Amino acid sequence: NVIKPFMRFKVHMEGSVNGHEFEIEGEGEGKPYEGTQTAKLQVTKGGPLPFAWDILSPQFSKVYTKHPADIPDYKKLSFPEGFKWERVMNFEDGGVVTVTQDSSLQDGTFIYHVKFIGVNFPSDGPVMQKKTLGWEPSTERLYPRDGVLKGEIHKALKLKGGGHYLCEFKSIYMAKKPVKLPGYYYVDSKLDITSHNEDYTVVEQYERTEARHHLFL
Amino acid sequence: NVIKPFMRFKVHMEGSVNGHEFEIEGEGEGKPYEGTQTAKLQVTKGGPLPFAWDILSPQFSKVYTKHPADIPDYKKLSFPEGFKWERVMNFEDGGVVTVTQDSSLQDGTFIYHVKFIGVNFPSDGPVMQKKTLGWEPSTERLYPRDGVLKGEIHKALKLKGGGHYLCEFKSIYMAKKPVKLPGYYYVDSKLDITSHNEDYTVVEQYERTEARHHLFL
Amino acid sequence: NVIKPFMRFKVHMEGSVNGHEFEIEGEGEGKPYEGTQTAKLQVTKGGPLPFAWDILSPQFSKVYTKHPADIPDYKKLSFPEGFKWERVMNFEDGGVVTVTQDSSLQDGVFIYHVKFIGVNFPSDGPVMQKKTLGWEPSTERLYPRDGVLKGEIHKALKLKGGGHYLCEFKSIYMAKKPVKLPGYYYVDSKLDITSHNEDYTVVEQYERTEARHHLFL
Amino acid sequence: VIKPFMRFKVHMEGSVNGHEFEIEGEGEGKPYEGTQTAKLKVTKGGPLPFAWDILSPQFSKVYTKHPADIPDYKKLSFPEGFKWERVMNFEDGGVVTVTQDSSLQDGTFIYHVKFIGVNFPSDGPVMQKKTLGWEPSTERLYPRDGVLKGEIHKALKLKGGGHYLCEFKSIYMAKKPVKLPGYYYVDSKLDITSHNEDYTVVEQYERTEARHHLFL
Repeated sequence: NVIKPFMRFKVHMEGSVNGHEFEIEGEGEGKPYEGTQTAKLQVTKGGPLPFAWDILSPQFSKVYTKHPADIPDYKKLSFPEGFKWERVMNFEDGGVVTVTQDSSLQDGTFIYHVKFIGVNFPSDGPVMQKKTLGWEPSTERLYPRDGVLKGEIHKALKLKGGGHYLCEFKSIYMAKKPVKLPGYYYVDSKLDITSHNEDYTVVEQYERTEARHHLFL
Repeated sequence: NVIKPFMRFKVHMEGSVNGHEFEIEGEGEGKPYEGTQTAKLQVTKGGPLPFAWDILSPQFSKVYTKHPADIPDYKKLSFPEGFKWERVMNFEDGGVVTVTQDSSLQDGTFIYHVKFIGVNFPSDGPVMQKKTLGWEPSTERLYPRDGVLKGEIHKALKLKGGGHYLCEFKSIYMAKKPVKLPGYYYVDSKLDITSHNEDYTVVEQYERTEARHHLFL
Repeated sequence: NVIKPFMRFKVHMEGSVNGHEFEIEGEGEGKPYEGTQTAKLQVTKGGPLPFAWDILSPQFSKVYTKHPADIPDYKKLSFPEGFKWERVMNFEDGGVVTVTQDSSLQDGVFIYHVKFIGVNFPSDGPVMQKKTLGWEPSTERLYPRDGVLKGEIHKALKLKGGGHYLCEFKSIYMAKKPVKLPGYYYVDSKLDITSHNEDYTVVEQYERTEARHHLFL
Repeated sequence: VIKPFMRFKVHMEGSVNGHEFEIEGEGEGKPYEGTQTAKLKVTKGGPLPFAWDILSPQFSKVYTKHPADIPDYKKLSFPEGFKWERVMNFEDGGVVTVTQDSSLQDGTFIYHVKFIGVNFPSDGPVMQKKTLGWEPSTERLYPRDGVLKGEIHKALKLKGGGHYLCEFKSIYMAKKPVKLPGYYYVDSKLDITSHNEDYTVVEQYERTEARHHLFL
């Protein structure tokens, strides 16, 4: 309206982990108002990836998040111009990533451009040894700051022997024009790898994602 | 069974913020299995406090948290012996607190000993200028690690002229005897300052707390 | 042997700060063994830059660092194959940067390729308001870890008026073939902007750089 | 104040991983030559179940050698004195805050220290006592918020070889207005000169000097 009850997107990423460059191409679709989507992703360059696909999986779409009527939907309101998002990921073993992303809309399909640099992963750690088994579901804490929208999450990857490998997300969401800002609130997400080929050069994903107030408010 | 539907506690804190020492005495009570409680705190030494009361309020009782029967209640199970808890608080402007606490059971009443060293608060910041107006409610991500329980929270204090002052909590919970650990889960909390005297040398608090799975699990 | 008493280098940077992309091209030269070098940089895309040049200056060459005989010069020994380096920069106001870099030798001229994503700079901060006036000289603490060379530095940019805007550097240096690693030691650096055009689309740099043991060793 | 040789006395109350302890000690040195020694006894909660090295830098930067062109903020603060505070961030999650009062009583420095260290892995170098002293270090200092601050990238040496890393952040606060320095460095080297078997008695020596950057 311009955001419709079902939209597709196209995604191009250029990325690096521990000096190893790579490029990924993909597409996706889902229900902006219900907060459900999928994506199919292809490692078009730099593959097969010598590290855990899981660290990339959350870089591939928060326009698709269900909102109640009283929490302004900053991300949907940014369109048709759209928004950019940027991120820091801090892993507990020193691994650090920054991400920068541009989200725009062309003939009613979203266009995603991602760049990703990851550094300081230990060579014997769960990322470069490929010991991660998916993300736990997560809860983001968001609020307005500095005229834009910010949010953070304590996330966790599951580990082969058991246990968790932890990572802190800090995100910034920046509309390409003035749009109404919401207050302090939460977004729940559960991202799954629904299927993949042997070496993870083709990967399909599913995310559920919904905004809400704190349950005691 | 040892933890009864209604339980009282007493609390003793010795603390320091920015070189300035203080003591606080208090008491409280509520319902361990419903996850509600209240408490009255009185500043016995080093009052009136030259910093925001808000940074101390969450150091005054997680034995009182509603658990569903499928989430092992580590803290309740630790009694009669009980548990210790420790914490890091990282404020966005450099302020850092560590906290160490002892929780025991004495004649049917909980005994709390707290010690608290906070450092690096800017002199013109919201803590030392007492510009804070209570915490948002909050959600803690917890998980087992290193034979004990740990949890983190992205918290925030409301700011006079509007805005938020952010603070990350990391907590560690240590039973004094072997007790069953839980898995990956959350805890919702809302702490309110229900009243206070003019210079915050006496303050009443109320907290609601509940353990649960992620909403999409 | 392959590293001569005087060498030139060429550098290509693709960067982004707070969603805003740019390219920079340049060439330099110095004396690898004396630890002195200059460079001239030109912004070829996304100019004039909407942020402080100073955050870019240290991404434009530690092969040019003086080394006593008793400290293995890992960077020099990596050649002719060369080495990659990577970096986290953590600014005190929440600005974060990751950098990834490739360093190779082509016809007796060093070739540098650099990518740079900076996120989460406050809109009114020293960086986006261009209020920085060069770096203090600095001392890096280095050591072998995980089969590569790592080093960290507490740096600071000078501010208009007085004062400092602080920045932690963490760096990883990865030789492209097996080379002898040094032990615990330091590197002193002083980087200067020797000249610049009106809008920092053309800028020249000088760095003096020396390795040494701690003065009391 | 400050005389060419002064004594100090120190009382520490600390906690690591929920285990409390008290320590008592005395020390002496040459405040203008930046050398000093100390002798510490664990008076309570010993033998300590964690590595002594995390405690050793909490036992005196008045004894640091200053060139004449860098204001000696800490010396100037007397007889009133200063306080100092610290955060220690260990690469494996261990965190400490430290708070300290330094005052001059009857020609002798009196030190009160409090220390809460938390979040050390049970299987890590601190709680398994696998450390072997600090590397020498270089601290970066500047004025900020009307006081003096400095930071350091420090490292404990490890049994099987290697390093256990720790960032220090210190705040030094004079009890009266005194002249602030600008941007400079402090080198230090702290040694454990002797200790009894289970570290209930320990002797340290530290050499410390302020300076500009070597290229300045």
